[PDB]
Amino acid sequence: QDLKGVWSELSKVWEQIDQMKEQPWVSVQPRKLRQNLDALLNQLKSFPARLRQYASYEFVQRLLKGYMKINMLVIELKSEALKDRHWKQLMKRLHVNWVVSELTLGQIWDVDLQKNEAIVKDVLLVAQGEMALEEFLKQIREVWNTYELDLVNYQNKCRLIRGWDDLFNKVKEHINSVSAMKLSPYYKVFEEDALSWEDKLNRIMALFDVWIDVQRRWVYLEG
Amino acid sequence: MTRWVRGIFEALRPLETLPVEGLIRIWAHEALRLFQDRLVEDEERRWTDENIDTVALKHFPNIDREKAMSRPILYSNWLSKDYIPVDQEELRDYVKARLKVFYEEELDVPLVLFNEVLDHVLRIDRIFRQPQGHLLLIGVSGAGKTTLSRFVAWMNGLSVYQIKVHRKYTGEDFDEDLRTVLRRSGCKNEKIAFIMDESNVLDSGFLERMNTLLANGEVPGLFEGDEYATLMTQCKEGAQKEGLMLDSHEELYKWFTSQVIRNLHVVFTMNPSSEGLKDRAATSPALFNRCVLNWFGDWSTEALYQVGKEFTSKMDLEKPNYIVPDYMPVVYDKLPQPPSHREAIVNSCVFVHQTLHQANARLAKRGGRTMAITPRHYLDFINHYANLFHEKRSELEEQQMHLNVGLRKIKETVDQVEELRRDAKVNRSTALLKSLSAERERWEKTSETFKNQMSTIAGDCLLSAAFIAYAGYFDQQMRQNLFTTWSHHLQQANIQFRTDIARTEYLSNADERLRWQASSLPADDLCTENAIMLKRFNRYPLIIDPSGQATEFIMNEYKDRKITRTSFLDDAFRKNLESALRFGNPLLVQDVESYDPVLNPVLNREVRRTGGRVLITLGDQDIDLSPSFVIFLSTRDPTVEFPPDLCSRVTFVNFTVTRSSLQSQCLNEVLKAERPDVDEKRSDLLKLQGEFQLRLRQLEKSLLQALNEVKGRILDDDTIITTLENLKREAAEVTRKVEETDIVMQEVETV
Ligand SMILES: Nc1ncnc2c1ncn2[C@@H]1O[C@H](COP(=O)(O)OP(=O)(O)O)[C@@H](O)[C@H]1O
Repeated sequence: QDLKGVWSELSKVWEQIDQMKEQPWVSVQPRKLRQNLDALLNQLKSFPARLRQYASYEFVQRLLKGYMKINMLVIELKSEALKDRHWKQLMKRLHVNWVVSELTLGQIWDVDLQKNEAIVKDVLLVAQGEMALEEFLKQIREVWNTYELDLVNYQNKCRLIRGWDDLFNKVKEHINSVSAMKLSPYYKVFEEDALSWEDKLNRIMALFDVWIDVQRRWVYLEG
Repeated sequence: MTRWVRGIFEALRPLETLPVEGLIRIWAHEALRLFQDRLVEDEERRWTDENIDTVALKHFPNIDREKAMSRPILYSNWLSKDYIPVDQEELRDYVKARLKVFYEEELDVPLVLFNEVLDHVLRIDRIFRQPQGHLLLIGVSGAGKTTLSRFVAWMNGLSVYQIKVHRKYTGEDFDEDLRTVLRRSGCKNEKIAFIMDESNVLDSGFLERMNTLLANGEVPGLFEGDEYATLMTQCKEGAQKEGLMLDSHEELYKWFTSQVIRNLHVVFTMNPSSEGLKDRAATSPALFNRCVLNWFGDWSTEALYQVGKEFTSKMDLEKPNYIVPDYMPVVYDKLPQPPSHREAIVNSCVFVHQTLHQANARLAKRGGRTMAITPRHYLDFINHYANLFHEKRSELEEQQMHLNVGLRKIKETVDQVEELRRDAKVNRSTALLKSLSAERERWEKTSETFKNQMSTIAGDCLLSAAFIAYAGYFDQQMRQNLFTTWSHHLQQANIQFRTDIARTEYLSNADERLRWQASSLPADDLCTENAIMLKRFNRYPLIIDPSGQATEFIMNEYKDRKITRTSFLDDAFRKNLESALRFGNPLLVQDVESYDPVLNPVLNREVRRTGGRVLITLGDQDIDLSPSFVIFLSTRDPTVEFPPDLCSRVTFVNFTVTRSSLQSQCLNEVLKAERPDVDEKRSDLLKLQGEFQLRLRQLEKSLLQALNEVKGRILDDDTIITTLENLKREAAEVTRKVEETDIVMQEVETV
């Protein structure tokens, strides 16, 4: 009958949804997921109105609509922000015990992301701040490890250093930024490396501030 | 004319069938968006509105003018598509829905969508929905320039990005910021709505680079060296993303440039100033050539009245016994007749705003120094009104509850003493009953007075808030004149308020005044009002004073909270701000003339509240704002000018002595030093506004505390009646003061 047909269609839709949800979170592409779920919604709309009036079809349709609404949550979650510590905070606050290697879209979808939108957004903002500071530190290492002194000849006698203004400006901006980074609640992570780089910056600043005077005096007295 | 042509063409492209009335309607709308949009005052706007219809009827006879040129001319593509005309009300409903959604994501602060905002949103959208749609907004501070810009940018997918300026802002930081915004806009192909205020425009170095960026679509010299090589590295990836594989450097550079034009819109939010506008025309023609400009200055009367209605919804303002007065003093023409209590109050608020514009214009005509008045002043005033109404209503409500509990306790005690009588002592008990009954009728009279205060509370709070938020820059005489003007306007409204209200006492208590007097603060009426404002404010106060008493006064007031002193000239100012935000200690600031734009997020109260955290954006860093943080701005030279953007973010506290402040000071000194008795009578008249009632309330609380222990021991001589006859004698004294207030007031006036 019509009830048997709608039950069979519902079983097919549930099987398709379960097969999609077996994809692990690592390999779930948000764009392809959205496209395939839109295809599922189009397939659901292709049912006749008599089959559409059934309550179970409405429940599955509204579940897919909620998946549409939380798709942007999924997009923000699948990025370089969560890493593993933010995932740990999410599991701690949501009181769910998952496995990172075995994490799949089904486990996350079971937990109501729409209900927990505020928690997810807070975790995402914390991760945004953490990744911003991490990339700032990465820029620090990449700019100080590859930086070279501007060596220049001095009448075939020695090889002196120029470019004092640029180096000193970089050091001052760097030390001010590192000192200001002590603010904000995000400062609690990677504090030891921050203080180590503080010490490195202070050391280079003092050494080169002495060096400029030494070089100027040496050039004058040599002349 | 060419923009007119292009707009007509774009509006006609998606349509296939269109009557002539629709064509002339599109024509009129496009002309309004090109010609009437840039006009300044209302006369030119009316001239354009009438003459466009005149031209349309003169060149197009035999057409119906109602459909061809309808008064609410308005076009959009939000509802349905194809740029079809939209009705005002359906558009208002849609923008309300989108604003509520926005409230969910960003900028939870309420906004009121009146007709002016409804027009500006569509104008901003129309300019944004166009390649190379650089735009310039001109309007008084707080008119809703940046707010509407960010709203439309969010609604269109434009990711708003505004640079932040501070002192010692070198051109290299600016160049890096442009590098970042161009990399985000072109290489990564995200649309950006680039926004700024006038504060970062004042430096002329940035205007050259912006001129090149606006005209050419790309600034040469910003990208060079290894930065240019990196730019090419992600430019190739961006070309790969769009499937536009190219290898030659210059073709990819042109592709990046084209991506910049198609995906970058610059918004200039700037304060109307004829001389400054001429200067920026001189130094940058692209601001008028490439950047279409929008005018919207002070809110119209209808906008102010709508804001007043929306922001006074939680407030009660419902008097069923409100008698409508004949010849209502009205400033809003569409006021419902007869108006209700809330309508009358909002009309009075709009009247206060307009009459202070009138007073400012009159003072400017006199040749004095004036400060720009902004709708942010109106918002601050309505916030003071709401807060004061809520606080006073609460205080009266707990006072009435205390009175009711005391009356119930008195009834219980009377019943207990009657039961004891059921069992010289009898005479003492009868006297106790007589005294208890007498004080019971006295508390019924106190309830009557409480109801009268509840009647007058609305007017009292309105006057108090209007004084605190609006006045403060003017001298004592102008403050008194404005207060009298408001009082006469409200008495013309038959609104209930005290005819002899004292502003100093209705807004503070005895303990705070004595605490102020303990600190360095002379006993002057102007000084008391200024300290009143310093106690209660929403926008952080700005202090002007020549002798410096205010600085030491607010040091002594906040010494316990480790207040610190730092000026703009000192280079440690930014670090002191960091420390103040981290810890929460107050920070007085001097030398406000050399203003540092770093305080703008602090003054604007740009707080980001998410996940149990409150964040404030100083620089490119987010800082946890301490809940108990407060900042005071001070100066020393009265004859200074402030940019109106600053004037719209701080409340002015003026300590400069004038021909009226010193006159009052000398008169009070003579009264206290030559006619003392008149001085204590004037003090009694002034302190009758609750302080005597406050002492009565405290002593009645003590009496209730003593009477709570009533079992045998209270009858040591069957007469604990000493406390209640004491209460009776101060009650008789204050009552005699109440009946004889007019005679003493007249005598003080004569002296
Ligand atoms: N239509 C409105 N209704 C209610 N409040 C508004 C409206 N428009 C603006 N506001 C308020 O006024 C302020 C506008 O400031 P803004 O115009 O952004 O300053 P600036 O123009 O200097 O950038 C905002 O804080 C907002 O809360």
